[PDB]
Amino acid sequence: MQPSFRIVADGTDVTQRLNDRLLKLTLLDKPGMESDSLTLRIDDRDGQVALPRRGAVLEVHLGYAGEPLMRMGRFTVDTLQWAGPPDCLTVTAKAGDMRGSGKTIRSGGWEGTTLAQVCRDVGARNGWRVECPLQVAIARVDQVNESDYHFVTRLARQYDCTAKLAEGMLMVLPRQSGQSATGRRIEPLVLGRADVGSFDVTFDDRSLMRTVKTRYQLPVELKNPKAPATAMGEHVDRHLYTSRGEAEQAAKARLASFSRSSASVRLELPGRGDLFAERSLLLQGFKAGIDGEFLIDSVEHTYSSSGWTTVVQCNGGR
Amino acid sequence: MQPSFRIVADGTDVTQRLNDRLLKLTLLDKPGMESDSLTLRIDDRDGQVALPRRGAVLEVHLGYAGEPLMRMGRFTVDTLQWAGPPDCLTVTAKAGDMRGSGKTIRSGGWEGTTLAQVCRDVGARNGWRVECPLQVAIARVDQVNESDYHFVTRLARQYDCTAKLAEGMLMVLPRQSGQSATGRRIEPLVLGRADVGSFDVTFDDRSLMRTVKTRYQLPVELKNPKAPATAMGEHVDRHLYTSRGEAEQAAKARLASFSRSSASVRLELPGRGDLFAERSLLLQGFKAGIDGEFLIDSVEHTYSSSGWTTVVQCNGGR
Amino acid sequence: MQPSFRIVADGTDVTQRLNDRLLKLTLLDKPGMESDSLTLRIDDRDGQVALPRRGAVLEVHLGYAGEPLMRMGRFTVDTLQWAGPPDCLTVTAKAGDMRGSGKTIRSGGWEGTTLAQVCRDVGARNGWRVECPLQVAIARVDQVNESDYHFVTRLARQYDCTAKLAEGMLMVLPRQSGQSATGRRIEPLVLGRADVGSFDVTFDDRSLMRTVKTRYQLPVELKNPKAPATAMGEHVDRHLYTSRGEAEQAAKARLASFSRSSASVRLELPGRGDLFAERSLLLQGFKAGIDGEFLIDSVEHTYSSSGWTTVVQCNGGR
Repeated sequence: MQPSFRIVADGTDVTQRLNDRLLKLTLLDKPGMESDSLTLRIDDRDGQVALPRRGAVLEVHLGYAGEPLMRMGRFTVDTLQWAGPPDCLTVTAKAGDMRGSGKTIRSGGWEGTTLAQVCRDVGARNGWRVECPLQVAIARVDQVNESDYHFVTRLARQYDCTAKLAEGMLMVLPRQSGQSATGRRIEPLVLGRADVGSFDVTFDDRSLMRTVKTRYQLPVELKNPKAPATAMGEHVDRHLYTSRGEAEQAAKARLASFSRSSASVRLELPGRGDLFAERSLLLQGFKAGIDGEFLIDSVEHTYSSSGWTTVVQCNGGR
Repeated sequence: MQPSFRIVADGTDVTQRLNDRLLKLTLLDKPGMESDSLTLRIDDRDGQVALPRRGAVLEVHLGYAGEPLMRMGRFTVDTLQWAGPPDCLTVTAKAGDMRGSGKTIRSGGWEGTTLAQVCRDVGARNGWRVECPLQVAIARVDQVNESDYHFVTRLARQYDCTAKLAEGMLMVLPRQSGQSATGRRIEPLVLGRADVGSFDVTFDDRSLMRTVKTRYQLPVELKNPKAPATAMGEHVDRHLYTSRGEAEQAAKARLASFSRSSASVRLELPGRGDLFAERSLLLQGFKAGIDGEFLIDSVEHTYSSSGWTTVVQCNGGR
Repeated sequence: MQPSFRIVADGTDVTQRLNDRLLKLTLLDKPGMESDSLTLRIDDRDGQVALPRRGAVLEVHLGYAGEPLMRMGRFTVDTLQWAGPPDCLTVTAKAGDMRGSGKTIRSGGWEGTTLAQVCRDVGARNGWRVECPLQVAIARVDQVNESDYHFVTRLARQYDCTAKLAEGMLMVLPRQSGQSATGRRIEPLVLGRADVGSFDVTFDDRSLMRTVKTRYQLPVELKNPKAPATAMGEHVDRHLYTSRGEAEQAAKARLASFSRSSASVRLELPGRGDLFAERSLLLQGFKAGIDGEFLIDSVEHTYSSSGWTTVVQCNGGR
């Protein structure tokens, strides 16, 4: 049991003095509303570590000494702090390598003959946009007049692409891939009582759907699902906004976002590195209404003076 | 001095093992924005308490052993949690018995010949709506074109019925009764120094009205009160939204909601159970500008390993 | 080293018993969104200090005993609290003397021939408005149709005058003067390592502009700056709202509000009283990318049982 780390800087970030002078770490794997985020805390002997390149690519490997290190991601430095008497730092770093916190704010609008989530990310984001090679494997028949009027281009994925017209979208910024949820890639795990430090296995019935109904064009109708993984309920009818042709099948989007809050674990673990936001967990060795699949929201790998606390949050993956 | 409790489950919630395995409690009596809320914390001897019926009616009685227990309310379980090493629970439960967190989201719109707060709750909520037998004793002449366009039916009480067109409304979800404030029922009390644990007797002059002026139909006028329980002020003119015929007398609504923040106590007590959100307090035994009536906002009855902390918050009841 | 204080009440607030019975203090010097704020904490020997005049003018002097006291400001009491067993108070007080938390809510609209920030504060706020003698030294050619439709008159400075059409505005409520930033008055200082208790020297690249582009009238164009004190960037294009003639030069407003978050120190000091929101700091004796000018956001002078903690926050003053 001995954690180690390899911070590949690919240049003159610091002259590999980060191996000597770390104090803590955090990580994330967030599909929702944010990217990943390194944190560093670096000593000073009255000034030894210069302010690094704000926009330097960092490659991070974690794991134990005497074991092969896991793929952890690649990062680019955005924000920097300092401290008082101990002279700390917080060299934080976000996901995208070729584009970090710059050159992503070129927006526009699309025409009617644009197949959505093909002509939005595969066919539109390759012409020097937010993050180029990310793709969506949804290729449904979409010939609706659709455009971003004026949205921030990382909120333009949210107001029209990957939250409202999601139908389960991930928009995970690292590794340049925004997929859907419910397990596009075959990765199971097994957890028990003899692995886990703590829990928060919550449940909500404020956010139970029983039906999901949407809105259509004015010349206004609705198409609904009738079993949101529950048979104990009869009727719930909720509406937020209108639509033209997008919510003809995007009632499946609200099947997720209310039932993702229906069951949510938050369990702490010592260091594995076998934990990502696209993998499902089989929480074995628990009580009656807990055992089952859970899609992992976020994994928070940390160093400290204590070790690893890889906090894993999840949603109800049915 | 010995607190006791009777949790009547009226079914197979748990087989009365809750009498053996509690750890804490909370309660509320909230007129504003929420219902009441039980909390429970229940042991596990590596799994003894199964996950209860999410929607089981619970009747709660509190008080001391050797005294008659007080009416505390009836509750239906919505949310459930867990914990780490000690294996806790939070079996929380909201107000309404026949309708808890389900089957309340059927909305609609009304016509012009609808007397407001009679044809809204007495004459509209009896046809299988949010919570059926709750009534409003305001029967004023209201022949205005009024309708909910699309509101959540518990926010439809707030955006159009019991906050904007309130004139003092309570909308207290337990016991199926949403009344007005300023004491429709004759219940006084007396408190002193020898009863109370702590205080927070706040005051605000950021939210002092001196007049209250509203808006009318376009073919726009205003009718105002000139003494919001103060004579030290001269002029304050505030407007938020327009109205058709509702704010002809709903300038009395803003007389409350700014002067409810004018004086607000928050005093802790040991266990009584004689404290509800509809009762006025006479805080005797205090300083000069404190003694007087106070309508109770919320009462928070708790168990612990310490005992009772019945936190009582109030507003300025003039 | 002995802090002293002179609370000039100019009347029968308390009979100078505040010199005997204080416990703590806070102050502010906030240009943004708030005024200054005293706090007091006053003992009770079961009731000795009556509730003071809510609207009594207080003059505050601070500094050390044996030194001339500094100008700290004048204040008017608004909010009051109490406490539990120790019987505290929080006699808080805001900036304006002639107008505190009252008689400031008279609004209106202006015509086309109104030179902005002359006919808005110098030529409009002298007719019994929010705070009378405050002035703006910006006298640019503004013949645009401009009016407040219905804004709160302290938000009417924010939605149209000193945040959106700011171009660096301060709107500092004490001493009746709302100026622009970037040092209209010649006041430098020098700080080092041997003066300062702690730090938070943050940086942000989420809020870096590279260009700043605005919007115009419909018969829509843009005029932009191309160097927001950076040469490491190439293109950032951000838009929020349209304009008629105001954002012809108000692209300089967004040059500040994004680069004010680009560098932000927050350093604690023992008591000086030589620190105001309009003064620039020269943080000497530090590392490479820290040394330079910093416009002070806010100074927080406090008493305690420990002494002074004059927390000084700043922005990047280029």
